[PDB]
Amino acid sequence: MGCTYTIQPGDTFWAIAQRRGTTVDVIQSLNPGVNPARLQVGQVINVPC
Repeated sequence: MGCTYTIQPGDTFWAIAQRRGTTVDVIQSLNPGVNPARLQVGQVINVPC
């Protein structure tokens, strides 16, 4: 099912968006139940492929 990514130390939706070639609003839409200010290292999120 699409692609997944594990939150690493220092990650933010902005930084993840930039690596994946997208925007924060798309990362949020793929992870609608995730608070971007409450990430934990080791959490698994959905990302574009």
